[PDB]
Amino acid sequence: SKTYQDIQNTIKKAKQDVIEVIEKAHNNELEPTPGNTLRQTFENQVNRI
Amino acid sequence: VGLVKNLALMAYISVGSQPSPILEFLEEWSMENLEEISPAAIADATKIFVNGCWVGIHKDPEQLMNTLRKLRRQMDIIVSEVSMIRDIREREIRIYTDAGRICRPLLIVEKQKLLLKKRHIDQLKEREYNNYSWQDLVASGVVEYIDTLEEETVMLAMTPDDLQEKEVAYCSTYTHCEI
Amino acid sequence: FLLGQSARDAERAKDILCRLEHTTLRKVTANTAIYYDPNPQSTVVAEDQEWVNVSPWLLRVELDRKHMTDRKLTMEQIAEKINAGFGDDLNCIFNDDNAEKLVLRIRIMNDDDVFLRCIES
Amino acid sequence: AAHVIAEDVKLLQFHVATMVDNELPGLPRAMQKSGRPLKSLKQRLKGKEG
Amino acid sequence: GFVGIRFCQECNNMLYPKEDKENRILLYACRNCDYQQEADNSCIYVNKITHEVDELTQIIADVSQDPTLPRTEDHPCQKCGHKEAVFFQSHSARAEDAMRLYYVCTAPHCGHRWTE
Amino acid sequence: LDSFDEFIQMSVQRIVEDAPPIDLPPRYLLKFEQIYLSKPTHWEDGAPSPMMPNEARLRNLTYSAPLYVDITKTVIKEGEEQLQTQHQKTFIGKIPIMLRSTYCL
Amino acid sequence: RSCLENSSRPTSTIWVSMLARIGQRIVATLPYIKQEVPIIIVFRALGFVSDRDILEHIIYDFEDPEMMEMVKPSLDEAFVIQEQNVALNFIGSRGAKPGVTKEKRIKYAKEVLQKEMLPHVGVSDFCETKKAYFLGYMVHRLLLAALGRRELDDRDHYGNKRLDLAGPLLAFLFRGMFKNLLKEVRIYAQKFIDRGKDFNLELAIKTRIISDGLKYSLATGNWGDQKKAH
Amino acid sequence: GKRIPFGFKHRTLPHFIKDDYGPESRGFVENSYLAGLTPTEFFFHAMGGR
Ligand SMILES: [Zn+2]
Ligand SMILES: [Zn+2]
Repeated sequence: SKTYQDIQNTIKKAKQDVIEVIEKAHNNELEPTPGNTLRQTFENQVNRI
Repeated sequence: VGLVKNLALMAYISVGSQPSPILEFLEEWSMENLEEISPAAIADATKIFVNGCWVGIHKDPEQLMNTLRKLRRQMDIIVSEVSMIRDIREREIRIYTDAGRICRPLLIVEKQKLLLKKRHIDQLKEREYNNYSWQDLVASGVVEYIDTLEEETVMLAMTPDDLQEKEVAYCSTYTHCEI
Repeated sequence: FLLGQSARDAERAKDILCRLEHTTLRKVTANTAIYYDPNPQSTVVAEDQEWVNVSPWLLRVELDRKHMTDRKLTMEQIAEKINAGFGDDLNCIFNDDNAEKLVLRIRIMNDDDVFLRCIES
Repeated sequence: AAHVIAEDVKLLQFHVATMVDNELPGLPRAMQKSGRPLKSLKQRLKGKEG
Repeated sequence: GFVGIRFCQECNNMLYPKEDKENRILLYACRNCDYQQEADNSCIYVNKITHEVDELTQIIADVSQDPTLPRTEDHPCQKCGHKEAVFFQSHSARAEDAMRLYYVCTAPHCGHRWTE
Repeated sequence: LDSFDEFIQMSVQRIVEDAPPIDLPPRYLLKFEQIYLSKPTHWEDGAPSPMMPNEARLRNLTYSAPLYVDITKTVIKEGEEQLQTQHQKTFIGKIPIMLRSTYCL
Repeated sequence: RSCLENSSRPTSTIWVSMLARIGQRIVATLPYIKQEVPIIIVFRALGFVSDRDILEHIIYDFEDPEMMEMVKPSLDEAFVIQEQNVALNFIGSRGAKPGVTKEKRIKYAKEVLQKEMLPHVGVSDFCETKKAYFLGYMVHRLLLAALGRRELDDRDHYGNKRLDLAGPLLAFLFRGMFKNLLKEVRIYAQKFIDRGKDFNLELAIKTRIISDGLKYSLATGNWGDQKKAH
Repeated sequence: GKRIPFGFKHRTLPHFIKDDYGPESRGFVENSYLAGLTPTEFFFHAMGGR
């Protein structure tokens, strides 16, 4: 029940991190990684988060 | 594995009906028939497709989809199995009446409310004591048989309260709700 | 595996990468517009370049820049491969590497209409 | 009849060859008049379970 | 730019480009007919290797009545000034590398679309 | 059950009302129409009696029902003399019935 | 896969494909034709001699030159066929049984363009103006998938699948079993009018065609006849 | 190897909205087996487990 709180906070920070990656890509600021398209650098940042 | 499957509990496989009262209705709305059309008038007009047959052109597809849907929700010309799909992005209305299309019933949601109100629950609790049944819920225009090619343009809520309440918005344009 | 000093710096390893990957014209080209400009000084277009260099049909080919640099190519080598691949049956009239648009011009010289399409594919 | 002999041997060939190979490419398989093709000598030892 | 098919006037067939080898001009003659009409584009075939497409040309305005398509109120229209707008990504195959959004005004008789 | 009932009620009267009339020397017409079906019966040294599915299951019978159609023969020839010697209810075959359908006992 | 409604004719599939690569030629793989025929030949066989008129069936907006230059390559291809009649001779020259006279070949290529390809749009005497629209729609939808303006269809989507329950499963049998007994009452009218006697049908109706074909396929599970059960 | 794919048109189920790349809309199950899985992620967990 403290662990539950620690987990819910980690998960909410993560859902929040992927929202900003989505904003960045929606406004064209997610610059592609050199070796990948845009939809692959996006999906990589998301799967990393 | 994966090739042999099973129906879900409330799946209904549609048994098939004749497309002739639809063809006859659509004719006497404002359709325009395919053989008396100038090929220059298909550009800005949605193409109507009954059972795979491109029979017609229509200049206003927000009145057909709302009339066709009112007319299934009463069980009168369109039987309840028929499915009208409106693709917005390409201008196409497809109507299927044929058989073998698997479908399932969904509650209907008008603005953000359901149509299933406490009357129906009470009348339905007193079934088998008189004679109120599922066919009155379908005929009264409360549930609907939506199927898989038409399910791609519903905006479906999973539980009714909790997805049709008021927060930061997820969609606020739900059109169906799951039982 | 890179050999000498190329193995350390990413800059001198990058031109190896350019000297090995397959670049055709399609990767650097942007727009191919054949034209029947009869009088080569007439140039149905705004280009004052031919008028310094001097068949009635051409291939104005406008190249790309961020694709031409990321492989580091100049128009001299494209112009040279462009006549070495087809010999002296053609006469490319390249732009300069100061202008903003990267235009080539081909002309045949020596069923004639489709031929610039046949060699541009 | 010096013309029917040709058909007689064509059908003899079909029978003697589908005795030792029932699967031919582009040739009617010899079936039994129950409707099932035969098990030639090549099939008795062809694949798994030969 | 482009070239269109320009059709014959007699047989309504497709006119080919043909260079006039005497007066030094570009014509369009037919195959079935003997119809020569005089060109004006002096451009025959064009080819976009970049395949540069603008999506705002493909957006129909009828998308705004799509129940299944997200709605914002933070980008207002520019012609009318409505608050509601739908938005979607290119929604196209051959999307090169872009997750760019497109907006449509959710107000009838407007259908103004824009990109930010 | 709905699929079978729709086969029995429409699709059989559709398969048989659209098969073309056969002819063949003078030649005839021989037209099929209007099919009917009965309930599963057994001896239809015996007497026709309804088979109950459990009796059909225990004697290894086949719970089926027999089909009848009404065929009008028109054989027509010289002298313009045709007769529609129509054969009512002509046996066609036996059609097996799905249990607890609209046509099961 | 075009099909009408449980007709004694089965399903019959067109293919309006486009070649890989001049480049970009559209062909058509009609049924009962062994080779493939470029499409403008079909639109002329259906009877549209002009070139603008084929194109108004294919391209609804003549204002985007994007789709115009995609069908030029196939529009140049068949400039050698211009009237309807040489057009039928092109398709009619390809059948499974190509007719030895020309007129046999045009009677073929007129019969396959009215009953074999695209029946669901109609198999009547005059339906070419709506088989033309539905063909031009198939070409148009191919050109949208090639211009990349529309996503390709997924074979796994359940909207693209129908289930055959115990109804159509059996009406597929009862058509073949009802054609076999009209082949039996045929031979039995035959062996009997040729004696010049008169023929009776009570003995011509072989009852063991239905009663046993059904009972056979429902017993083994093989959905066919017993003579072709493998 | 990818996230749950867009099986309907531009969305993974009909509950979500077109073009939703978020974590819940593409398969990220965020419950545990002790709390149980939400209905959509029961389905995505089954697509994965297949
Ligand atoms: Zn002409
Ligand atoms: Zn607006």
